[PDB]
Amino acid sequence: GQEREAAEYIAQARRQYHFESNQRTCNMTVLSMLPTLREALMQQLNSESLTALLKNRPSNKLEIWEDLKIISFTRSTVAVYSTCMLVVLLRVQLNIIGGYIYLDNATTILAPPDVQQQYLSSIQHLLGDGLTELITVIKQAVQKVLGSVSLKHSLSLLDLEQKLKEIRNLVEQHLLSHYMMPDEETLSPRDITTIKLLNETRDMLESPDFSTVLNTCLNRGFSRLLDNMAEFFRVSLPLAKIIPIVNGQIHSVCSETPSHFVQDLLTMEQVKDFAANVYEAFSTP
Amino acid sequence: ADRELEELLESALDDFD
Repeated sequence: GQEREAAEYIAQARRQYHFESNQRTCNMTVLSMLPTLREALMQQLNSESLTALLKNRPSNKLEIWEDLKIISFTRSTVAVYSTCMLVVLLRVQLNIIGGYIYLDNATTILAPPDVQQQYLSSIQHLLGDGLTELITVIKQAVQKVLGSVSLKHSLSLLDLEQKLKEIRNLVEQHLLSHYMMPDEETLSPRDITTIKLLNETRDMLESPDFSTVLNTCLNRGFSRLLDNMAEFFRVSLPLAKIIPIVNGQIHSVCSETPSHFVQDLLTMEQVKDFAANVYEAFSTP
Repeated sequence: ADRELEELLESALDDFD
């Protein structure tokens, strides 16, 4: 009757206030971490140093340019992957822990402040060892796709999309969850609970629903990479002219600013639906 | 001794601007 309907209404309403609050937190955490992701990519894929050498009358000028060919494409390709992973991994973690935090409002507390801290600190991996492994793999893939391609080779916008698809296919069949968490290995009483949480996160990253939502974001991130570059094709350009167009994409793919790619992921209703389902699974007794 | 390449590389170096 109406009593049951009121009961389900209040439960949903309660779940929804905490979920929404938790999305606001997650949105903040994503945007505060972006400059660190951006800094790590620039340091590990430093185009601007190679450029500096070229603007300084060097020998092996073509070795530097071939290096730039790889670094530029690698950096923009990795910028898209890591940004999408950043957003979706934080949605997972914050709604997994949010779920537990929601339930502890009912003797034994499952997720106290120290478990929350040690669990959330696992984001480390994506910005750390995971990112470097990701760079190594994308760099190899770019090296296979663009290695034998001349700097004079003129590429149309369609050719460039096709190179990007080839890079993607080498990467995504080399899952992507290996880059977001450290491997599980073959204790302290709240380290037990932390291990249970990291395992549940790993399982989630291997779920079809998670893989679906990450694929959506990736698709939209690479279309955007291409839309951004379309403005420079007004026709085909020499690959050497494409390098600096591609090289500069990191600044927009990893911008905190509104209307940029990260904010479109944060306001993308498909990722919210996925996050809401995570929170619900982990907040129900 | 590749003029066309040297032109191409000089002008593309300005495109990082």
